[PDB]
Amino acid sequence: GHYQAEAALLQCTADTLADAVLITTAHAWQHQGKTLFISRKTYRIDGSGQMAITVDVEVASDTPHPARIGLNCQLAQVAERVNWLGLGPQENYPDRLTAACFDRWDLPLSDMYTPYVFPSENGLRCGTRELNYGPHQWRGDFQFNISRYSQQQLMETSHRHLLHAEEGTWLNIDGFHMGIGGDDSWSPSVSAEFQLSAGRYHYQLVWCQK
Amino acid sequence: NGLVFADRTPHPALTEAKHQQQFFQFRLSGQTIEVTSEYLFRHSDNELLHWMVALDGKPLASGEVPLDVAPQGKQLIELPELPQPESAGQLWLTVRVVQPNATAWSEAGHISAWQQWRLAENLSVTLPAASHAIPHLTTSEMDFCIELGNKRWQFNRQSGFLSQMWIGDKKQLLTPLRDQFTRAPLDNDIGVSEATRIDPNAWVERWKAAGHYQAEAALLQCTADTLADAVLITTAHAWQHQGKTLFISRKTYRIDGSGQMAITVDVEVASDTPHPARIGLNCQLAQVAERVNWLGLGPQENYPDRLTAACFDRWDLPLSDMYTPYVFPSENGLRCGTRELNYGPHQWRGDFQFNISRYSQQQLMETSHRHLLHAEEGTWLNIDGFHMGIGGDDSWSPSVSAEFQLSAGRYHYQLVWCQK
Ligand code: NA
Ligand code: NA
Ligand code: NA
Repeated sequence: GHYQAEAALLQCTADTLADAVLITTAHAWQHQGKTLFISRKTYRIDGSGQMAITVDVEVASDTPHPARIGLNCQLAQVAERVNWLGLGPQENYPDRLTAACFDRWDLPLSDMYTPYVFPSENGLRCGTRELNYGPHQWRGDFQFNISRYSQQQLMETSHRHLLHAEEGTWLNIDGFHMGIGGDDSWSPSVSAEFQLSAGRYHYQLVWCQK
Repeated sequence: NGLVFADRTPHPALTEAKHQQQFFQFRLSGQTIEVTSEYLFRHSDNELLHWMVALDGKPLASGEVPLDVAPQGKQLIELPELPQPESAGQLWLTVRVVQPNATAWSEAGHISAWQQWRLAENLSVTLPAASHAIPHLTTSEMDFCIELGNKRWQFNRQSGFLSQMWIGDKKQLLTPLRDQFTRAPLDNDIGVSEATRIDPNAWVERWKAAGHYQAEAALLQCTADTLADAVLITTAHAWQHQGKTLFISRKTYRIDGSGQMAITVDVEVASDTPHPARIGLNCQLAQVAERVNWLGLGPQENYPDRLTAACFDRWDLPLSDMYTPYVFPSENGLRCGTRELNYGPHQWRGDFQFNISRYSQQQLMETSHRHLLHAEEGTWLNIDGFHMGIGGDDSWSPSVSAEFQLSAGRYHYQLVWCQK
């Protein structure tokens, strides 16, 4: 039920602090009575404009290990360049990143999409500490991909030429992302060390305007 | 260098050896347990399999099946339909091979083999009924204090640490709750290094040279905030040696109306400092209690690279059984994969490793022989989010495998401290 599980709100509170507003949330993703995931978050918005997002996820030990643990959203902005401090310049995944180098990379948005003839998840960059897109900056220690194509359109479309740019920009920021595998392509080939099997996961992000 | 002490009392390592050298191998597929014999000549004619399913330590179902396996052969055992759990949590299957009859070498009832698997887990979604009580923050120049009934929490604003806790008029701490990144070095940490002939490559010497044992905590931040139903303390410390920042620890402490203190810890480890022996907290508790009760791996001492023999269950031992009397004293008695710990009035919950004893890490590292150790006032508690492997491939060069070194750079753990 991973693709169809719906978020159920458990808690959503706000507190005013000395120099910040704290939003605390908790969600459960359920499928036919079974709780697959729990997400607990705090968002701390301080007097300097920065929003600190803290995320703690629980994954049911008996559910198949998830493909990723992260956030996504469709940004209204369509910008020309993507600038990041992380691994690159090319697409890299946790079990395929040795060739990537850590540095300051700046590419046109189109290079952040890999035109695989059969469309899929693509264009991830790992080990990223800073991401810049238009007025937005995200900081932390994350994997990201960024394109005009939603994960939904990608999984519903069977040929790259049938893809259409969506309004704005789809951003996927992952704390964790499963390996891609490839020892073969007819049986699961992602190695145990690259499967998201730890049960509890923590990542944190700072979102601000630069 | 023995698996047993000179008087033939076992070291903890002996049980790891016993488990790994088992003559029966197990796989689980759905309801089916597959048992494989590693005997070459004998049939399993003195063996029965005991199985037990427990929910976070509470027995749900159990049974017996006689083993009937040819040498190098296999046997399939179909578990019956299990009654579904009544509450949230993780179901665990434990199997044990038992010898019903005495032999020339063993007593009737001898356990020769065991194995555990996680079964269904049902995650807790139902929020606890919101307590009516609200804690109160008392702010002064030197302290943040939180009160709730007979309970009081004191945070020193000069140091940044929980320096004291009161239940009634009784102090609960002899030493402030502080981060700890070192251990009393094991024989494997030391190797052939000596005061008169330093081995710069040994773990203990890298830790010493980097200033791990002499690092001083510098307070970066200490703030307090009142929420609707809780008090929130935020701290940040930098551990430094000779102007070099080794570790940074950022914490929040959330105390609510139920008197539960939620501690969140986030640690940065400088990439060019030798990987630390542990990432945890420690304090000297005022209480000395008779029993230690925990839900986690046990019953014996187990470390991250030596815990395959340990089983997840509910364990209850006298305090003295939580100290391993190695003739050369070192870090000892750790239990890993622990979700709940109980000692006197205290309970800690989370996902941690711990040791608990009357000896500080400082005394263990300064004392060369076990008979020279003295019980200190109260009880020393080390609770680790992370602990380095112990190694042992040899004892004269670094031998902790890369996957058991604390090299991730950033670490997160979380604990809830409450009164039982
Ligand atoms: Na597709
Ligand atoms: Na038998
Ligand atoms: Na010692």
